[PDB]
Amino acid sequence: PKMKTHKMAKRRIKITGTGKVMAFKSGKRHQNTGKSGDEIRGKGKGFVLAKAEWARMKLMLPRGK
Amino acid sequence: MKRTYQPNNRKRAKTHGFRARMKTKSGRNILARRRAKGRHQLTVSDE
Amino acid sequence: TGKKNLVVNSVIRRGKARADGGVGRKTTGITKRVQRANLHKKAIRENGQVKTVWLSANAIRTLSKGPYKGIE
Amino acid sequence: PSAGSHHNDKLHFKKGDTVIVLSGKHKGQTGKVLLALPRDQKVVVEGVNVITKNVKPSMTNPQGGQEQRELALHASKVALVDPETGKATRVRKQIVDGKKVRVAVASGKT
RNA sequence: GAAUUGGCUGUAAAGAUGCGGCCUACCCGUAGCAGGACGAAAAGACCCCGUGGAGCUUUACUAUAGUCUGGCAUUGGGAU
RNA sequence: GUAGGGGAGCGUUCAGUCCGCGGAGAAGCCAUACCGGAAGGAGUGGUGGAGCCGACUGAAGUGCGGAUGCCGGCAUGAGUAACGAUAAAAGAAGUGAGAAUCUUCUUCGCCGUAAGGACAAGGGUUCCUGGGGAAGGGUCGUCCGCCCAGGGAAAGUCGG
RNA sequence: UGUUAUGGCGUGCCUAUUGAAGCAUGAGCCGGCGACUUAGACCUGACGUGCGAGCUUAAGUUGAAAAACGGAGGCGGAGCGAAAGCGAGUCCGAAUAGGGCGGCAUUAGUACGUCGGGCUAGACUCGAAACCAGGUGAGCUAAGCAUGACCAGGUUGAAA
RNA sequence: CGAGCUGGAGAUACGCUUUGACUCGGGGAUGUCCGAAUGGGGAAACCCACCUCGUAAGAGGUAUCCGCAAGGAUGGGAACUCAGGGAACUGAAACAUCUCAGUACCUGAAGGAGAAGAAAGAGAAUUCGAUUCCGUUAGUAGCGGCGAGCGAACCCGGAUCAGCCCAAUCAAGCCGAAGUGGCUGGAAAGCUACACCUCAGAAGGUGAGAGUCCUGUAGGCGAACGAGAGGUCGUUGUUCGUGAAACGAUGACUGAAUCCGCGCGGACCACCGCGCAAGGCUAAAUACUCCCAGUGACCGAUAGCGCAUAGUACCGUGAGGG
Ligand SMILES: [Mg+2]
Ligand SMILES: [Mg+2]
Ligand SMILES: [Mg+2]
Ligand SMILES: [Mg+2]
Ligand SMILES: [Mg+2]
Ligand SMILES: [Mg+2]
Ligand SMILES: [Mg+2]
Ligand SMILES: [Mg+2]
Ligand SMILES: [Mg+2]
Ligand SMILES: [Mg+2]
Ligand SMILES: [Mg+2]
Ligand SMILES: [Mg+2]
Ligand SMILES: [Mg+2]
Ligand SMILES: [Mg+2]
Ligand SMILES: [Mg+2]
Ligand SMILES: [Mg+2]
Ligand SMILES: [Mg+2]
Ligand SMILES: [Mg+2]
Ligand SMILES: [Mg+2]
Ligand SMILES: [Mg+2]
Ligand SMILES: [Mg+2]
Ligand SMILES: [Mg+2]
Ligand SMILES: [Mg+2]
Ligand SMILES: [Mg+2]
Ligand SMILES: [Mg+2]
Ligand SMILES: [Mg+2]
Ligand SMILES: [Mg+2]
Ligand SMILES: [Mg+2]
Ligand SMILES: [Mg+2]
Ligand SMILES: [Mg+2]
Ligand SMILES: [Mg+2]
Ligand SMILES: [Mg+2]
Ligand SMILES: [Mg+2]
Ligand SMILES: [Mg+2]
Ligand SMILES: [Mg+2]
Ligand SMILES: [Mg+2]
Ligand SMILES: [Mg+2]
Ligand SMILES: [Mg+2]
Ligand SMILES: [Mg+2]
Ligand SMILES: [Mg+2]
Ligand SMILES: [Mg+2]
Ligand SMILES: [Mg+2]
Ligand SMILES: [Mg+2]
Ligand SMILES: [Mg+2]
Ligand SMILES: [Mg+2]
Ligand SMILES: [Mg+2]
Ligand SMILES: [Mg+2]
Repeated sequence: PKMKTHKMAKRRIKITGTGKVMAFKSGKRHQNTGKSGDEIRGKGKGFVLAKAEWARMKLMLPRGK
Repeated sequence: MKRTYQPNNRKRAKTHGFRARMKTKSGRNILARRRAKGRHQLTVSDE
Repeated sequence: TGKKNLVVNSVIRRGKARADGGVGRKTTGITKRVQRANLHKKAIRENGQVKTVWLSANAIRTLSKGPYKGIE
Repeated sequence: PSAGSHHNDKLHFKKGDTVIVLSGKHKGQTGKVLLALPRDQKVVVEGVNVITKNVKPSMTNPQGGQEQRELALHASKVALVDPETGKATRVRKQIVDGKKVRVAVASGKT
């Protein structure tokens, strides 16, 4: 059986050139009028997971994409 | 005391009999299934 | 059973709460999904000599126009 | 798993033929084929010979009584002989007449 | 479990023939008793636990046989 | 030094190859004070009666004390409980390898709307004769509803 | 070596546990059966081997007491972005300041094998109570229908 | 074929066979009764009839459905095939859509295969050209309480190739090379001394291990008989869960054009491309394995099938277990 790709992880995770794993910062959908404008700015973004969380994601998409 | 099995020739024949078994698809299915198992006793009328 | 063509067969049938919303509500949830069956009707006409038989509705129209091999 | 199976139920010699005993205790003694059973591959030769016992039975006769009779042998300790050589000899199938098949050696024939 | 299987007092997972001290006791059995061997039997049935089960209940959720109901078909004509 | 990680090995079948044994006797089994750091390994002797050791390499249904584990054999309890209605037995005689139990005689005792007699349902040769005695009989049997053989069942009117 | 007398010393094994000789679990005994495996042309490491900026075939074809062909495909070769697209750059942005990346002060992969582990499958072995499908049962028992059978003897003494 | 035979059974007797037995191969004749059962009945294997011929003995006929007739059908078959019907446990660490899964099971029809098939197609090159099957694309594109999880196709490489008609050599068998002497031993194949055949050293049997003792192997021969439309509602199919939902598919209602016409290309329109529905058959590659043959780093008596044979004994009213 070919190991399947974890379709949830498709739109939320990114493989990197070196071989680290990325995602988008969170809290941006109704936690808005908070705000602060620098939070709202800092959140829409993107960023690298701390580390412990790497193996799993890697196993989520074997193809990298 | 009176026990479950109370022998009756006509009962047994009319109930587990070859004609009986042949009267229905499920009984036909027994017949075939048994034949297949290679039973000496296909059916009660074989006794 | 139908005149021309067998008929009867079916078809499950479903139904859905939170029915609609702004063309998109949140979405349509479906609480049902079971299993039903569909049918037709009956009347008496002929062929080769004297029969009676069942007739579809589409059959009664199709035959009221003209005989698609059997008669009235 | 019968004895003849290995030898295709076939006898390499006929009844009445003379035979030399190839193997065993009776090496080389010679005799007439008194009985030959193909399927079992067993053959009687007036040379083997044992002492059998008739036990109780009042037939033959109330008392016991012992007896001297030959005990059959396995085909593979038997051979056709060759009048010239006089010894253990193989066999070739050649022809005669008038539709008869016959048996030769390295110098026919028996 | 295997046994070459005493009593007191103590100690030990807190109820000891088997651990400590002290005491008692020659070896084997027969008929008898039921204090102990937490004696036997049933992986406690009370109780808790398991995002176990099943029967049952309802104005718990969901569907549904059945059933009431509008429209379409069988299904046509006329008169006001 | 527990869970756990790591390292080097022992033994088992099968397989390839090499060595090579074996009726002046293989594997297996049995005894043993010898050998190796351990799994383990040899020496000799007894058994057995036809196959097999060592070495390197390969592949596993590959190593047991547990699972109230599974199949099987044999222990303990023990010469213990029990021998299935408290209606009951005694003597003679016979038989027989052997008798409290079988056969005969004489009595005794127990049922007698039954523990007697006749059908049905069911059973299937259990009936009769002659023989038998391993097991079955809760003892014993010379006997039997057991084992062997041979016979036996007859319908126009009973039942279908 | 066997066997013994006497002295010293000594709380069965396993499991489960904070803690077992425990009066906590399992177990009569011995013999056998008895539990971490297989698969994919999956994923990811360690070891080894062959090629090496390259490496490799699958189905199949032919041959077959062997193997050879077969380049379709797959892996490296460039990243960055939501994507278009841009490209040793790219993305956010109007440019800056930044993230990812290339260079870097260097870095080799690929196919196979053995192994460690992951995934999916019964996935270490044994064990439920249950759930569903199709069938077998009213010779027991609960009742119905048709058709027959049976109730010593004694007492009491209603209407008319 | 050519001397034995008279089944496993090995047991006494009777006997058969070179006028060719026994066994092997190939056709016929006979073939009680039951079972689709089919004269009628019936508790399978038993009871009762009727008709034609016949001297009687006996023989033949007497079911239902399609057809004028001839002739066809019914029943059975482990798996494999298609079709009508269609679970739940379980996974989602609870559950309802979802998943298990169109799996299990039930029914049907049929064959040695079956299905499918001759583009109102796939598709994006104005490319390909019946279907099925393998590899691959590819866990990609997509699906999804966007959770668990489900999951194509095109291209490319293979296996096998096919498209036509209608409505106005194997199955019995035969021939078949070559060794002797001494020794150990109960027994020779082993030892030993010389010796031979090999298109034949595959294998089994022979008192222990045999190329050269037997059956065989390589090789050759071999038979009379034998064999080769659209729509709307309700739904669903493929990755297709109402999603923007195309397309096919029918249950209900309704219902157009026929060549300047018709159907598709993922709402929908134009344009540009591919296509000729409503009429049928089709071998080959593929599946399976009751049966047969060969093989095995498969098992050798708790193993291997449940059986060194038995679906028996035994258990159960029975299904069934064993
Ligand atoms: Mg003592
Ligand atoms: Mg205290
Ligand atoms: Mg003490
Ligand atoms: Mg002590
Ligand atoms: Mg007492
Ligand atoms: Mg408990
Ligand atoms: Mg309704
Ligand atoms: Mg240490
Ligand atoms: Mg070896
Ligand atoms: Mg061996
Ligand atoms: Mg044990
Ligand atoms: Mg117990
Ligand atoms: Mg036991
Ligand atoms: Mg006593
Ligand atoms: Mg006692
Ligand atoms: Mg006593
Ligand atoms: Mg007593
Ligand atoms: Mg008594
Ligand atoms: Mg008494
Ligand atoms: Mg006397
Ligand atoms: Mg008595
Ligand atoms: Mg007398
Ligand atoms: Mg009586
Ligand atoms: Mg009778
Ligand atoms: Mg006795
Ligand atoms: Mg006597
Ligand atoms: Mg008698
Ligand atoms: Mg009379
Ligand atoms: Mg505790
Ligand atoms: Mg602990
Ligand atoms: Mg204790
Ligand atoms: Mg204990
Ligand atoms: Mg406990
Ligand atoms: Mg116990
Ligand atoms: Mg490497
Ligand atoms: Mg690897
Ligand atoms: Mg595992
Ligand atoms: Mg012959
Ligand atoms: Mg009939
Ligand atoms: Mg369906
Ligand atoms: Mg459930
Ligand atoms: Mg769940
Ligand atoms: Mg059929
Ligand atoms: Mg629709
Ligand atoms: Mg659907
Ligand atoms: Mg459509
Ligand atoms: Mg054995």
